Parts: sequence; structure tokens; C-alpha cells
Amino acid sequence: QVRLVESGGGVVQPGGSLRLSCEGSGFKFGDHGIHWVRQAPGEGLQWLTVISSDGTDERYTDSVKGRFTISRDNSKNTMSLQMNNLRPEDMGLYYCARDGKYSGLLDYWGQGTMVTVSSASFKGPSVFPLAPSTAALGCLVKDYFPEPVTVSWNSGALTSGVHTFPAVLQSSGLYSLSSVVTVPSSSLGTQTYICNVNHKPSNTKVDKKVEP
Amino acid sequence: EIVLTQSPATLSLSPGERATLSCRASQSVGGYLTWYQHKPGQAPRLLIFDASIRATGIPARFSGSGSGTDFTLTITRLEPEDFAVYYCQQRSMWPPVTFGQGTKLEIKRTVAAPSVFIFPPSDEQLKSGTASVVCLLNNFYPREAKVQWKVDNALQSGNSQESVTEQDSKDSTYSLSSTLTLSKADYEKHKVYACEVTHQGLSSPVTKSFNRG
Repeated sequence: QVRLVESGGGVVQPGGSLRLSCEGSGFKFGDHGIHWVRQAPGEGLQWLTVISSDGTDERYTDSVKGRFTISRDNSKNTMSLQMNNLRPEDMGLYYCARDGKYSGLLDYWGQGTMVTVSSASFKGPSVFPLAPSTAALGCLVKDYFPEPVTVSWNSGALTSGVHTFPAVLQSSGLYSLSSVVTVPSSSLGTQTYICNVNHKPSNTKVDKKVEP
Repeated sequence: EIVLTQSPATLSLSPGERATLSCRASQSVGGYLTWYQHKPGQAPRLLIFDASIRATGIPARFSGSGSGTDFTLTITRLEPEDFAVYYCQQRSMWPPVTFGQGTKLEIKRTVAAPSVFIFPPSDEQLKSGTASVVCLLNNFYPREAKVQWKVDNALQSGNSQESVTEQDSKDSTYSLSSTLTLSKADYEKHKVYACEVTHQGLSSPVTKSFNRG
């Protein structure tokens, strides 16, 4: 029951900083070294740093050299990485991965915490209808920041033929997404269709009714 | 600095079939090389390290072979749980620890042509001064599709954004969403809004349109 749990992620402005954290479990932790690997959107994996398993060696990749500093405290089962003067190349998903009993072997990984670098201010979504004329209909969840938002149809009761798409980042720095559902054209003037949008980052809830 | 190049970029295969993934290093890392499995929303998973050896819990359908410069990952009898993304990672010369750009193992299915839908902007949105036109491509295979927006016969470029869902757990289909965004002033001086879709399940392009009004 090896568990690596990342914490700390969040939103920040360019030139700002965050302190990440990785808590270990189900294994004796000073013993192995620790890695940070990040995954930007529409991208692969790139390694960033590792801290030996005792406290002494710390490697970094060229790119966060200067900007990032790593550390640990085995008596607590954490480890932490302070990231400063953050840029939007830094934006992505950060995983802490354990090192093999320097192995250079990430043998167990965490799920990751998300880092967002934007000068955009928080904002709740404007929810627009994608009206039908089998039929297709949906909701346009527009101009929200930051990620994420969840969408339901009829409070959980419409689950089939539902496609909720990955959001897209516009120039405004606001996100935009689509949620559609395919239904019978005979149900249109009979059945009610409501998309439930939840954007927790802004404490915002919207229900949008979509009709013909 | 070592550079891993993976091929193919995407591999489309059926379960029961053999999958063969390659990882070329720019310079002998020799034995030294791991393979990882990655499913969306999940944590990467170590499959085999030191090139040929599976870690514990990893099935026999998985074998690594190779040396120094050229490596192969064979998943010899595909289960649905393997369609994931595979990455190779080197550790002879680091930092930095390098990775390939991954190979995506996707499911081969029969060609399914997209059902296309076009959606005009709501009146509500138009009051805020912007207009979003949306074109939906529903459950098609394969993934490669082409959306071309046209406004009053003029081909649009640079004013659209797109999104594709993950392959369906049930269908093995993909759906795509395209949003054409324009000012309200522009939306109102034009008439014909069309969405042209090009896909291998069509003998020719499908066009859904609407006239403002």
C-alpha cells in the first residue's frame, strides 16, 4: 500500500511561487530518493528534480536551476519543492515518483497535483445553450478560470450519449468547454434537459435548461 | 543529452493482437532502460526496467528487448486494459533523465463516420458582444477528422479551437467539438455559417450550415 500523495498545487501568477509536497506511505522513506516529473497539457513527461534519500544530493534539470529548490524530512514522510519565479512552461501536472532501492528508476508514482500559471482572475462560467432541431443538444460552458468544471445532465439521471469535452484555453486566458448529449427527437417537446455545471474553484453553480 | 524517439506515435490495434513499440536513443544507454504505462487520470506505472525485466505485478504479455540504441516493447496478446500510452525512459546519462514522447496504443475499430451537428450562438451570448458557433462530430473512428469553418463562403482559419474526447470504453469511438468564435459585429454582418467535415468514413465532405435568421 505504497502511496505517494502530492499536495500544494494551485494557481499562481507568472513570476510567483508555490511550495509543493509529497507524503510517502507503506514503505521506509528516507531510504529512497525522490523525483518530481511534470506533464504539461498535450505533452509528455519531463523530469525536473530528485533529492537523494538522505538529505544530501539534489539534482535539478537546467531549466528550474535557480528557480527551484527541493528538500525532505523523513521523520515526517514528506519532502517538498519550493518553486519560484514561475513561468507558463511550468504549467502542468506534477508527479512525485519514488526512486528504486541513484537508481534513476521511478518505481511508483503519485497522481499529481496541478500547477496553473496565469495572470487571469478567477471567474465563474457563463453557460449557453446548444439547441437541437436522434437529436443533439448541449451546453457551452464559457469563460471560466481556473480549471476545473464538472457537468451533469438532469442531476445525474441522463448519463447515456453524454460527451463532455476537455476544455480549451482561449486568449483571454479563460477556459471554454462543451457538453453534449444525443437523444431521441421524439423526446424533445416532452423531456426536460438541464445541464448542471459545477465550478468549485469559484464557488459557482449553474443549471442551464436547454430546449428546442 | 539523450533523446528518445518513439515509434510509432500512435498504434491502432485490436485485442488479441501483438503490439510492438520502439524507442530509439541518440546514444547507447545500453542496458539501462525503462518502459512505463500511462492511462489518463492515472499515475504512471513501471512495466519493465533494465530493458528486459518486468517488475512485479506486470503480466507476461509484456516483454522488453534491446540494447544500447534500439529497443522494443512487445505486448504479445492485447487485453483492453493496455490501451494506454507507453513511454520509454533512460537512465545511463542523467540528469537529465529522459523520456520519449510516448506511443499511444489505441483500439482498432471499423470505420465509423461522424454524425454532424452545427449550433448557432444563443441570443443571450450575443448580448455580451461575442458569438460562439459550435460544430459537433459524433462517434467516429478513426480519430483523424477535419473541420473547416466557412462564413459566407470564406474559409476561416485561426479563429477556432477544438477538443476531442478519449476513445469510448464501450464504442471505441471519438467525438470532437469545434468552436468558431467571432465578434457579434462580425456575426451580424454575415449570413451563411457552415461546418465542413472531412473524414475517412465519408465518400465526400459533409457540410452542416444555417443562415443567421
